[PDB]
Amino acid sequence: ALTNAQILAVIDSWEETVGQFPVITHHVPLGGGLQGTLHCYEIPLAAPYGVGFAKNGPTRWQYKRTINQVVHRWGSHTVPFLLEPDNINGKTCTASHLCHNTRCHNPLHLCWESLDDNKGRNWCPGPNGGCVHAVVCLRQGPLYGPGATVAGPQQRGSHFVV
Amino acid sequence: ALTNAQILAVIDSWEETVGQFPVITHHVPLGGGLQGTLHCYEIPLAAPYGVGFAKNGPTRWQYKRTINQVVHRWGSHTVPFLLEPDNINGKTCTASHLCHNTRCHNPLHLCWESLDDNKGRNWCPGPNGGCVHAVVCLRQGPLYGPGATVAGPQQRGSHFVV
DNA sequence: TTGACTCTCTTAA
DNA sequence: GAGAGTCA
DNA sequence: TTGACTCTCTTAA
DNA sequence: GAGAGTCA
Ligand SMILES: [Mg+2]
Ligand SMILES: [Mg+2]
Ligand SMILES: [Zn+2]
Ligand SMILES: [Zn+2]
Ligand SMILES: [Zn+2]
Ligand SMILES: [Zn+2]
Repeated sequence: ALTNAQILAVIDSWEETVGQFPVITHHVPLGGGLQGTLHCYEIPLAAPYGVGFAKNGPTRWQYKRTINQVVHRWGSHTVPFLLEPDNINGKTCTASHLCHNTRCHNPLHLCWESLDDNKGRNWCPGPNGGCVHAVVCLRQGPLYGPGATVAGPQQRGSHFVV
Repeated sequence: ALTNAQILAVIDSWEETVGQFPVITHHVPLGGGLQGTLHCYEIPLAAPYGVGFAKNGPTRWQYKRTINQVVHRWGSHTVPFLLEPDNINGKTCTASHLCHNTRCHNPLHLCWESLDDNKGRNWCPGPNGGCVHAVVCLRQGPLYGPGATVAGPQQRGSHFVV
């Protein structure tokens, strides 16, 4: 809601509920042939999810609170960032999973950045393989690697140069 | 169905027409602080585009040829790959710009790969900065870099561990 | 047979 | 990656 | 008030 | 990143 006190109250209640989600250990590639360990706080697969939480899509949830008799609702991962600018360089700020685990609501696994920055973490070599993200990755992106390209650049005639 | 010879004829007419597009010299980052040069063959901004070409979206075009009274149409960047497999690992193959220049139709700037592989090239450090793509990038991805993350992982209480 | 428009769709964040 | 409505 | 569902939308490849 | 329709 409008007041900083009301916003802090929302964040604290969210943290308390999410803090009771099951903690699931995930071992992850860091890059550079190294492995690390993350502790994700995972929202349940089916109702009930926790006080204030409801599922609006296969892997989408919302957090809802009644303030001054009004219902206020947010994307379930956006709540840690309610005091931050909601845009940057004219681009919408999004909740971005450093653990690449959508059910996880651990705020120590979330950052707040453009959708492009968010997406790009999928291909990052990781914190021990050359990550240059200023807010550092927690793991190598799941899509990092050589790819599976079917056909490379080619021409039949002699009309083109690189 | 079009024969292999007929498909080759389509590819040849496409190359003939694209080869007459304006050729634009672009200086590009290669990674590792080096600069290189790419020569893009750019479809015009407005009609007419060239024999067989028409715009179906702001940055989408199609190539059309009529053979034995039947109209055939393809995405304008897909024609170089008409003799290639059209899927891999259960994923549809897409035209992927190594020059990241959508108007460019230079087949030496295109590869044929999954949409995930395609997208991921946007963040690649480049052929002189650590690219691991098996079909190597021609340049550093336009979105490579530290990013512009607004807020990092954080908690107000002590409910969480990383 | 061809050009120049029109429309909607896919994917995974 | 999002917002919002329908019911109980 | 709170829970459990429903729907469509945004972005940039 | 795509496929397909209309009109002359
Ligand atoms: Mg993400
Ligand atoms: Mg691309
Ligand atoms: Zn997590
Ligand atoms: Zn990173
Ligand atoms: Zn090009
Ligand atoms: Zn690359």
